[PDB]
Amino acid sequence: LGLGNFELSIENADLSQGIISESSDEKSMKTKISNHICLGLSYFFLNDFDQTLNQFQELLSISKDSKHLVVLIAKVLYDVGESDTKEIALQELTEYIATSGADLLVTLTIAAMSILDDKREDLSIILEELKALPLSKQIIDKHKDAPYLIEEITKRLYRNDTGKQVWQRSAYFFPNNLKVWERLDKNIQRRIASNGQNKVTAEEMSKLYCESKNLRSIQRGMFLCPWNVTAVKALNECF
Amino acid sequence: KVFIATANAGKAHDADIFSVSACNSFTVSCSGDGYLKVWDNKLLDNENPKDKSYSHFVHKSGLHHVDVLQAIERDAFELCLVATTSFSGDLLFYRITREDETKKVIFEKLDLLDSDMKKHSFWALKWGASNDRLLSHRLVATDVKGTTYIWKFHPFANWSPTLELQGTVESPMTPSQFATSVDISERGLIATGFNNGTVQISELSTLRPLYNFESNNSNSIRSVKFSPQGSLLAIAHDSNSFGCITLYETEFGERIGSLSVPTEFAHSSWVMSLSFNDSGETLCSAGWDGKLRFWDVKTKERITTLNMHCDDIDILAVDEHGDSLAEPGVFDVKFLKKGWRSESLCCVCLDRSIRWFR
Amino acid sequence: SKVFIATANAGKAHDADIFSVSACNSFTVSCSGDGYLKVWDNKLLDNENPKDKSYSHFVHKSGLHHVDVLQAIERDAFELCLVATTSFSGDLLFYRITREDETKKVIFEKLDLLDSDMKKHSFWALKWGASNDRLLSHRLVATDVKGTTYIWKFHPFALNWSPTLELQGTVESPMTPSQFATSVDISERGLIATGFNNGTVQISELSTLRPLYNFESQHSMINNSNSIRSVKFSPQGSLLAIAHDSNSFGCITLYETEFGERIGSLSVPTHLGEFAHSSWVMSLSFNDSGETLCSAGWDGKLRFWDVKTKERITTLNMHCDDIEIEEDILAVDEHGDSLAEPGVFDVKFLKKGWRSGMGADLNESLCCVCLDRSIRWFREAGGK
Amino acid sequence: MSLLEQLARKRIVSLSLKLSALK
Amino acid sequence: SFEPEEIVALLSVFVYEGKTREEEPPIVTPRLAKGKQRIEEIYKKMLCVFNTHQIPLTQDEAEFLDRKRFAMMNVVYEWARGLSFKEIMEMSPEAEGTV
Repeated sequence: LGLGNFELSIENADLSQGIISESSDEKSMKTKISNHICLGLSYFFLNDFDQTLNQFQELLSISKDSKHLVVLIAKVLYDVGESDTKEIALQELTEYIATSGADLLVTLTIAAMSILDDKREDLSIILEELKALPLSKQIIDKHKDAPYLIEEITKRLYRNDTGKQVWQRSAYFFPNNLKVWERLDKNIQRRIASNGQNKVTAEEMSKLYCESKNLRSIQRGMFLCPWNVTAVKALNECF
Repeated sequence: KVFIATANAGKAHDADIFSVSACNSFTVSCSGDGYLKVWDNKLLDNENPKDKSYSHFVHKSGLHHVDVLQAIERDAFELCLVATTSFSGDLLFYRITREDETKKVIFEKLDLLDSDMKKHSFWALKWGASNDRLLSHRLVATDVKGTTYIWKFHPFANWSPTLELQGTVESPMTPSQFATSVDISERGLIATGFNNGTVQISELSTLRPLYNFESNNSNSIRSVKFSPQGSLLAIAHDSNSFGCITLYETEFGERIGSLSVPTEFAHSSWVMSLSFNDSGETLCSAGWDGKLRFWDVKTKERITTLNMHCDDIDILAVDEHGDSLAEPGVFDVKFLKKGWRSESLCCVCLDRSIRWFR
Repeated sequence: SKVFIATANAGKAHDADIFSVSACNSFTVSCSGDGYLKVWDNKLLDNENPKDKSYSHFVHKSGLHHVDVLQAIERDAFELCLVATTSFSGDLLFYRITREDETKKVIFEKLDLLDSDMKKHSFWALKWGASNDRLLSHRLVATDVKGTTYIWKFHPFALNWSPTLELQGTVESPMTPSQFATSVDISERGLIATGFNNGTVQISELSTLRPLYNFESQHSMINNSNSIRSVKFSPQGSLLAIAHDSNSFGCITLYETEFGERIGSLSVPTHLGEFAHSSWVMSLSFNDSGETLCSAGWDGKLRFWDVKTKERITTLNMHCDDIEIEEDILAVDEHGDSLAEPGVFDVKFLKKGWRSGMGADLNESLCCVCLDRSIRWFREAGGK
Repeated sequence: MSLLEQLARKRIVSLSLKLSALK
Repeated sequence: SFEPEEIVALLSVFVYEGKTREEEPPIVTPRLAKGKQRIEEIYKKMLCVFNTHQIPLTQDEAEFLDRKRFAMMNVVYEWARGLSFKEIMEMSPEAEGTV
């Protein structure tokens, strides 16, 4: 499944499921769950037999209930595209939220689904929800997915309202975050990652060099990552 | 003790308020929308505060820092200068002058930075007044790379202000960290705060560091305030979604203790701002939990605790997960000395409103 | 190699970033992003500014980022010196360096060796392969953006001067789809090594042009980091040093080329894991004996390693205030950013007797180019 | 085909060869 | 719990003769003071052990705690941090050769 051989993955999963089905022990449940995940994902990715994938993921949901598992099942069902599949995904996500409480990942996934489904009432409810997260739920969100979602929801409901205030607040709380300074000032972002305050990759650093729109910096950023498209395109666009 | 509200102006700004400072003549406020407002300290008791508010547009990126310096120069030359910092990283020194024709104000932008000092980016600053120690005023400013700068302000050379750069002090650590808070003292000491959790102390005369103290996860220095008269320093730590305060003694570099309330933590949420009074016995504390806590430095015990979510009037109450039970509150608080309003208490809150206490 | 003493330097030598440096017995060559090519005389006298004995020529408006020089005595008395450069646009240019009889000034002569069909490609890396008893003809190897490696043979004569480049063949990328070929090298024993942006190195035989090995140096394939920046062969041994990224860290791995097995890696404690430099390793260089390796780091340090014991020996720090003439010191860049610890772009070991001057006559030398637009020379203490 | 695989479905060297050849 | 700079600054007590004539400045970090206390306690215990068995001590061993041997900890700590030699000499209580 990791390599991409869906047929062999399905064959081996079927063989493993057949070899041990009536067993009841500690080492059998893990294999059963793994085989169900492999079968469902392998069918969905290439076989296009969405009915078999739906049956296997329904069996998996009957057999277990965990945050990551239900989120993955919901994303697969949403990717299927069927109205019944989307309804089942939303229903089981809400059921998990009711059963186990509130978590940032499930809320973010629900917000993304609503934004992609254009539900105005749900969008407003989530915007009320996302803008009042506790500090524990903001220290964990190191990539500031929540502020991006707030900006996206705000600009899609109030014409062209400026949602930079969440970025300003996040920068006030987290002045040493690489993500927050992207929307405010690229100079500060380039300076902060420049000398080892934060750990930045070669592609990101090359992107920072080219964004200063200067011949010397563009040459530097193209020397760092010659396979970057933006760097070569900017160097061509210079002269 | 007991604090009584005097004035309350609501919806003062459209963007949130990050810092407030005041002088003996007016109270100046800064918000993220780019407008710098001033409130009249001396006003009639029976009149709305909004009636005497003067606004001025500053910058588009947005402001989060402001400090006002007031002094009497040679003869009767009144001096009122204001400095502030925008989210882009610019220092914006402004002069305030009052028009006697109709009690107006003159927002006058002033430029005091050369072409090379204009290429930096600043976060925190604080004016230094002139005490009996030395005649000249001073100014300190932090940086996104951790560096701190110190000018000597010469107001005359007629009215010809200039800035003379005495020197710079770098960050204690390598690789550097973002400098978050800075402070200056009347005895000649400079303190700087960092998001790592490290506080460094230097002195004005020699520009060498003297002391150095140390503390998902978050331990960031929010506030640093020296004592008005004595040898003491208050530090605002961050715990995992909690607030802490720690006392230190100067000239020895030892630790006195920590302020706490029964559940050591001081506030349920983060602690933002600190402020000493004129003599130096009571310490007020602004928190992100929405409550103000006044402390006695001598006995290290809480004196009172204000709740501004409900006007009518303690234990750290947390839920089953470890989160505060109170909604987010105040960004900044301030003390005003005697004879500034008719001690005071300026408070700018998350509700985009400003409140006063006496 | 334990003690290194600075002998000469030249701040603000170029107008833009100096991306590569190369040396020969007579002079040292630098290429920059401003499109110039500078020749620095190696035989300096006492009390002589390096910039006094320097000559510059303009090549391409788009700038240059690779350079290599080939010097040899082709006949009883004939001497040829060739400089090959590649530009940001992807052009391969050749120049013949000669000196005047009276003024002793350097003259630049452009050469045309590539055919029209060969000029349609975009080359990135290049390397001169001199004659080392493996075959009587010099070799040139280059890579392109499509991942292909090209091999040529240079014929100076057709004594009559008539240079000609003859294509031997091409070697394609080992993986489908093709990747970017970032670095290339050629050894004295007749081997070619190519690095790729995914972390894969391929080794092929010079004579028959067929692949031999394909080893993968990635620590983990969770993310698409860890490209190869420099591949270098040991001067005499069967050893190949690889410089590769690791998600904001710099790593060096050693392989042996007889069977292609992993030997080890070089690492030091830095502010855990197995990393050689804090930021990135941009260049590598072996000394004459092949016992010491020098790595140029983006963090602004030159580190020297013992090959046999895989342990660090010494570290050299680079500062913008090391420039002798204080008027040539570049403290801040065009955006006001600090350059107190500038990163190193390239490093090169100079053979004994190549570079003369303040006591450097009987020991090995060293040259490096940094981010402050400066070129610096060092010498190893003692003699040999 | 393998014996173990057949059983599962139902429920659902070099040096020696060279030595002999050389002799 | 110590940092490399703190450990390298603390070990300077074993190499500094301590025969200066100036008042020591306050310590720079609390951990340095804690390590100083620990070293002093260990040395007092060792002196007790030596005097129990009546061993003749040298001049440096007898007056280890009577001299200012901790007066260079700040200088070494600041050198390890990365300060320039001019500032180090400005804040030092000795000459260049001693440092």
